[PDB]
Amino acid sequence: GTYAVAFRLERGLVFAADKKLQLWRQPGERVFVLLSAGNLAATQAVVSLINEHLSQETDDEVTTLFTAPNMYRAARVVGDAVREARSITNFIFGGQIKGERPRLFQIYPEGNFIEATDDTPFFQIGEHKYGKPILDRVARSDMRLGEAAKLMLLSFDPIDLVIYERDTFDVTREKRISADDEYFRNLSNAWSDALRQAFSKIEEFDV
Amino acid sequence: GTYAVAFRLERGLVFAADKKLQLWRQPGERVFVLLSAGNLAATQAVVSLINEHLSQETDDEVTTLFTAPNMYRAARVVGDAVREARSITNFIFGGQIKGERPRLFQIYPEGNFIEATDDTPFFQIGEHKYGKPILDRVARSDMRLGEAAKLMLLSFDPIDLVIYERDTFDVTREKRISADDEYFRNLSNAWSDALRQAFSKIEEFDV
Ligand code: NA
Ligand code: NA
Repeated sequence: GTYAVAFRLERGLVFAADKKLQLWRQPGERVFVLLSAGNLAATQAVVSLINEHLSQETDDEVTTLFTAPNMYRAARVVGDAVREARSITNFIFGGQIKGERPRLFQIYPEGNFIEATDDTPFFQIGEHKYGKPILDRVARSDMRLGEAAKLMLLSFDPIDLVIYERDTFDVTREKRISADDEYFRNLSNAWSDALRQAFSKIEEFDV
Repeated sequence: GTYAVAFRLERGLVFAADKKLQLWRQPGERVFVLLSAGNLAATQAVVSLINEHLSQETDDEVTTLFTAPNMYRAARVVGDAVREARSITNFIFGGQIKGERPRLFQIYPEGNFIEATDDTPFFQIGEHKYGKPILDRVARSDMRLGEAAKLMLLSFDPIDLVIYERDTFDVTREKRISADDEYFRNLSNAWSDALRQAFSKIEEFDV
């Protein structure tokens, strides 16, 4: 049982999962992040299929993550791996390729996918989609990368956190957040206090 | 797929479910509410077993809802019906019997149960336990019955709502809340606005 979440914003992408977060990169050219909610076998099978084609593909017509000209094509690669791993839950796949905006996708068991938009700028995967009502109401596509990360982190209620900045083509802001992290506890405590105050205000309204 | 929730407070009990809410009453003596999250067959089987003993029991030693001297005994009756309906998800059962405080229970598939306390004053049932993180942070046992109802209603994000006032032994405050209810939409809109403001405040805090 795992939970993972990702946000597409104007300033880039943010990924979080409580391994369940996988990274591919060609410096200055392309970056990809895959989040998994499935069991260990399912995750390893999909990753191994992706890496098999990166490491051993003889046919140059077969698209890999490193030959895909755009993120829609890169998403199809992952979808093929997801569909093909069934012969042995959803995934989240995002990133950026040079000459195109950062893009984010949710991939279903059969390899079909939907893309994140400004209207629906985030995806959740896992058995329980923790804090979906809060994310629906508060998440906005013009948020700073740090804001979005804080909002995502509050929905985890272990945590590997990646912030990807637009047009950098590298993942440097990588972070493991523990349950013993005092910063994360102060944020969570403040959120509880803010929720109680928010409810106290809206108590004004009837039925 | 159903969701139901109930709160035990100083001033009484509140029940809500999106039939999935069942009522028994002897005026001035005892009141009982059962919430179901299961399919229609499972709910009807448990209710029919309860009613069978109320309507046809020949053995006076067999405890029914109307002979139970206290709510712990009443909970065991429901637990017996829940366990026995397996030979054809959790339930929530609460109420009050004369001479005792209002009490609230969560009943598991095998008929065993746990009781609500001031520390843990609510239960949720259903496939997805919507808004559990909000309820955990905001719910308090000293809330007014209307406050608790508003908090519960916001977690539904169809809705049959019962408020039971302590020592009355009747259910008069009964209400069906629609998705087209303009009061409920104003409360939900205000909650969204309050959540965004609450998040804006706590953005101050780092990682
Ligand atoms: Na805005
Ligand atoms: Na209080």
